[PDB]
Amino acid sequence: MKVRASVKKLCRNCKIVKRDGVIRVICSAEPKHKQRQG
Amino acid sequence: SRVAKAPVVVPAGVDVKINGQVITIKGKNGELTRTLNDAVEVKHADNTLTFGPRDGYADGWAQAGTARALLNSMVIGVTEGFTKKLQLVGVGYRAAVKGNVINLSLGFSHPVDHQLPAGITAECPTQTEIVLKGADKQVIGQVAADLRAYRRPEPYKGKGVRYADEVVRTKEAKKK
Amino acid sequence: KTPPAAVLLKKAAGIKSGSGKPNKDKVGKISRAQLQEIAQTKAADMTGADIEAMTRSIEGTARSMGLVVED
RNA sequence: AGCCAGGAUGUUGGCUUAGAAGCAGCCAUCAUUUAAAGAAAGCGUAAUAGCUCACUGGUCGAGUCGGCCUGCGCGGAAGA
Repeated sequence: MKVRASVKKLCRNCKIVKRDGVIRVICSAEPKHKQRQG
Repeated sequence: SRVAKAPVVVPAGVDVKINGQVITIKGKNGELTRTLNDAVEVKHADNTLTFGPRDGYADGWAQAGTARALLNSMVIGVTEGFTKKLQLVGVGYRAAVKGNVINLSLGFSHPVDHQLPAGITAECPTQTEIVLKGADKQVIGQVAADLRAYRRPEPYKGKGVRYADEVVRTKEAKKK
Repeated sequence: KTPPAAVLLKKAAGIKSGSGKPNKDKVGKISRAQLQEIAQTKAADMTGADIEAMTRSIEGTARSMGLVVED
């Protein structure tokens, strides 16, 4: 798990959210699906 | 936001009074309440309401729908309240909450013994369910969620308090 | 009793599967006479005695199997 | 967008293992009822249940959306 500059693939259960202008990857069923950059 | 224009329709036991600044609320479950309209513009036609911006400001929707969502909860809060089930199913768990005090057996060094903020009342008529009484949707949720931080459910056993809906994503140990 | 038209076609055609590996495995061909032995499997559920009609469902079954209607 | 009824049928298409339960190889990609639902994308477990497309339809009802360029900011960003 890292902040990972590129967002490129998701699942339909992954919400994705924008905070302080930056995108974050987040999913209720997949604790590995975490990114903090974009 | 079409919901900010949706009528709300004030229910029984509630009374609303309106001005060009500040909205005034009375209700049989709440207390005399006023809200300042420092960023929003609100109208009330005897039993039905509408919200918007007081000057544009780009797109106009930034605060008015939030101020409306708050009002559309408040007019229920001040007459009948919100759902009041916070439940236990784990072994050796016991509810003993009373008045402003949270007493709870959850597998820790102390029975919580927490004193709560203002505007909130707690009871447990059964040892398996906590019942929260209040007219504010924010405090009734925030106290149950701040209580969620006391022994957070563990990744492979998932035991703790639930809001009458099971959500914990509890793991299974490696395969096998 | 008699089996379904599909396996009764595999008993008449040079097929061993399935069409298999192209240009290595085979399907053969079946004649109008060889079709009309299989069409008898319809002669008590179809109300008309027309042999052409009861063979149309076999020619359709042959396409559903890649089987060749060739003399 | 939300709320909500239907995601059906020929059919266990056929070969096959282990169940096949849409979610397993390879072969057939056609048909029907209708206002309307693919020989259906996908997840889910060893299997299930569950989640979830597709298409039509019920209610409010006026505007709404996804890319491809361009001026300018946003983060990307760690050193004595």
